Amino acid sequence: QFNKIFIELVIIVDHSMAKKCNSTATNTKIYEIVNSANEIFNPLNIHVTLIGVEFWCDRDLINVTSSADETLNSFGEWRASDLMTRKSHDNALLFTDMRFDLNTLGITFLAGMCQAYRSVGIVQEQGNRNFKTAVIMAHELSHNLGMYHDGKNCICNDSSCVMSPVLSDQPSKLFSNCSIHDYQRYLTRYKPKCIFNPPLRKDIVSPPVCGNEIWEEGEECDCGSPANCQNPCCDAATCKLKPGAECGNGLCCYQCKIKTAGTVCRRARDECDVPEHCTGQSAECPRDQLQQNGKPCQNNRGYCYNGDCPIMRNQCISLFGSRANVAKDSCFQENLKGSYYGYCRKENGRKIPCAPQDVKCGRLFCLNNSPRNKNPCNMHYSCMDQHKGMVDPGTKCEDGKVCNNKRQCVDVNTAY
Amino acid sequence: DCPPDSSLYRYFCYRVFKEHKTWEAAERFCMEHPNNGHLVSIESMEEAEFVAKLLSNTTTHFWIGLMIKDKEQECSSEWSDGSSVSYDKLGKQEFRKCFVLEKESGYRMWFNRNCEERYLFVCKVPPEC
Amino acid sequence: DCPSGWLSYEQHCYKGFNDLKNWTDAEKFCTEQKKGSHLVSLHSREEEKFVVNLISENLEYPATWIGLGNMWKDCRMEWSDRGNVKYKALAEESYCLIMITHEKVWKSMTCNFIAPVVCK
Ligand SMILES: *[C@@H]1O[C@H](CO)[C@@H](O[C@@H]2O[C@H](CO)[C@@H](O[C@@H]3O[C@H](CO[C@@H]4O[C@H](CO)[C@@H](O)[C@H](O)[C@@H]4O)[C@@H](O)[C@H](O)[C@@H]3O)[C@H](O)[C@H]2NC(C)=O)[C@H](O)[C@H]1NC(C)=O
Ligand SMILES: *[C@@H]1O[C@H](CO)[C@@H](O[C@@H]2O[C@H](CO)[C@@H](O)[C@H](O)[C@H]2NC(C)=O)[C@H](O)[C@H]1NC(C)=O
Ligand SMILES: CNC(=O)[C@H](Cc1c[nH]c2ccccc12)NC(=O)[C@@H](CC(=O)NO)CC(C)C
Ligand SMILES: *[C@@H]1O[C@H](CO)[C@@H](O)[C@H](O)[C@H]1NC(C)=O
Ligand SMILES: *[C@@H]1O[C@H](CO)[C@@H](O)[C@H](O)[C@H]1NC(C)=O
Ligand SMILES: [Ca+2]
Ligand SMILES: [Ca+2]
Ligand SMILES: [Ca+2]
Ligand SMILES: [Ca+2]
Ligand SMILES: [Ca+2]
Ligand SMILES: [Zn+2]
Repeated sequence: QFNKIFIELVIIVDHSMAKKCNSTATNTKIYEIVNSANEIFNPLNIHVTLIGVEFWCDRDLINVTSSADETLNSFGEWRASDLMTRKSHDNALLFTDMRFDLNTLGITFLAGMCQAYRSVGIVQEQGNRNFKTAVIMAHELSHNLGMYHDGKNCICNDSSCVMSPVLSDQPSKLFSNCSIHDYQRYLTRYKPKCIFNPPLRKDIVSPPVCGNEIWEEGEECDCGSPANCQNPCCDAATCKLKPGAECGNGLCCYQCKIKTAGTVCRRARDECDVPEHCTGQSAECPRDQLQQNGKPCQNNRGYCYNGDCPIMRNQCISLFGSRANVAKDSCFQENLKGSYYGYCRKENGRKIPCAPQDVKCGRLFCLNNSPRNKNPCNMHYSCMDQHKGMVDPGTKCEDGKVCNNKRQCVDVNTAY
Repeated sequence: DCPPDSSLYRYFCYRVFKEHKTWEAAERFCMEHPNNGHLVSIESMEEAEFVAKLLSNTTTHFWIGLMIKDKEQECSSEWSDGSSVSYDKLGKQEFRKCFVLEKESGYRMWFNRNCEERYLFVCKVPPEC
Repeated sequence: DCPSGWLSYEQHCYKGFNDLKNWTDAEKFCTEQKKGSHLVSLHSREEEKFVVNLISENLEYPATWIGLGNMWKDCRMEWSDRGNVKYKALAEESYCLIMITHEKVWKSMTCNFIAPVVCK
């Protein structure tokens, strides 16, 4: 099986769906879509926990065009510059009515989960066909977890699994042979750190649901469905504690008893993390907090950032292999041209050149030392995935400076 | 790669048009349908060789994308005696502030020409994706 | 007050020649003619119209090189794609300025050209 994974999701309802700005009805539809999504993700131990929902009743904060590719890109850059800065979350989806071209119903970035500019996705709401909408949400979030489309010989019991490149009228709720394997491959490669611990019950906004393997407010515990529950101290049905147990789930629960105060419930993963200890009053480990942003890391090879220590050399390796490294400054000068790949910020899809002081925050250039080469300024670019290839925000661009979430090489002290 | 109708050299694509336009027009035309496009820039001896081979491989003069800055006609030049350029009566149409490549020189020399003249050009566009 | 052959105006000395030669030769020439001499300079229509008549009276050809050469070779440049200009490959050819008597205006001509000189 797979390790329990939790996606702190924030949904955005654009002006289209925000027409009748009146919430209530919408949220009900949303909650049901989400819950439905989790029912689909169950066999993969993936749990999407809705910790937020925003409405664009006033205006559309970004131009939602008919081009799904264009809109996603714009959405991603917004989610990094606006949302992330305001609220903390893992992934973000934009629900719309918009009739995109080519008949597309949803779009996302490949293996983008956890990444600032690419942990986003678009989903066209299918009116009140909630479950058919859930499939789309699932189809995307999976693409975001390294899962590809079902090919020649990928099988499921419905003959039309979630990852089919074509949404059937009665979409399956089952993942494919190929998908399971693609996901497993995603985890051992990208090793996402932002999806291991769930959000405090306090912060989950979705109406509680018993058996969703998600300990929520009002629930005594939750080991999921009676079918696949192995929790000796929780009622697989009524989500109630068995005979003599203080807790059912939580990092501060052992042998079914609340751990004593002062006892560490969550160590520090890396140097950019701060441990958490049990209060002794609850089985739920206190809110996970990371090191102070800016704090040097990797022997001053970078500065902490929301838990990680981004370093240009590594990002080059992610893109071009073990034999790659950062190119010579000379290359980054290509970022002043505001070319199709050399730029910094984007305004209305329009690419804007970097000020000479922010060239180390635009497109990343690497010196892939792999034979057959002839270019000392390698860079990654795809018109369908332009953010990947740009310098990861948080990266150290100069001693005492780091790129913010807006393609600027600002001063660490001022960036945080 | 880009198989629209041009040659590929390190991330960019070079298309060659046979339409006679003025420098202003060419540049303006390079950045429209062939989006982001611009007039060929030549940033290295290697690229220089490339564009030449391209033009040679062709079946006149071509517009390079090089342009002049600073609102001074004479730029930074002064009279041969040393005095600055006080009085200036060089008609505008006498300026030769644009540059072209020509066969005679093997397409590897930058010659001055009136930006208003109409020559052939070569856009340096992005690749299809 | 200027030597023989040379005419005076304001505070300088002028002297026309028919020896047709390219801009550079015309310059190096003027210097060998007299310490501190260079192709004529013009800082006002007044001085200009003076050099004009000097030509009309002494010189046969209705024009002369004035004093500006290699006009657009050492300017501040940049490519239209906002890229920087590190690499240069400017042809050896270059433009120089000449003044025509009649229309009394300035024209650009390849410094290769052979024209009459008017020192100062
Ligand atoms: C303006 O006109 C002048 C002269 O009319 C041009 O200058 C001439 O430029 C050529 C190069 O294109 C020089 O040729 C070189 O000569 C050297 C040998 O040295 C020279 O030899 C000659 C006789 O052979 C002497 O009279 C000279 O004093 C000198 O010693 C040779 O080794 C090279 O291979 C090459 O052939 C030529 O010497 C030079 N003439 C002089 C002396 O001024 C000039 O290009 C032209 N400029 C413009 C504005 O177009
Ligand atoms: C998922 O299962 C299918 C079938 O169970 C696998 O496809 C088989 O691939 C072999 C390749 O030699 C074919 O000969 C079989 O005919 C295929 N099975 C049938 C009848 O569909 C597929 O490889 C599995 N997915 C992966 C790659 O893990
Ligand atoms: C009706 N709209 C759809 O569901 C179209 C259908 C479609 C794609 N190619 C076609 C060729 C012929 C007829 C229909 C289609 N598919 C999509 O939107 C899929 C887009 C995708 O690859 N998302 O990752 C995501 C979706 C599977 C959830
Ligand atoms: C796209 O949206 C932005 C606001 O985010 C707006 O300023 C811009 O004008 C829009 N595009 C056009 C051309 O209307
Ligand atoms: C361009 O040159 C290449 C080889 O350098 C050649 O294969 C090609 O045919 C030339 N272009 C054309 C269409 O003549
Ligand atoms: Ca499970
Ligand atoms: Ca998380
Ligand atoms: Ca629950
Ligand atoms: Ca922590
Ligand atoms: Ca001076
Ligand atoms: Zn898909």
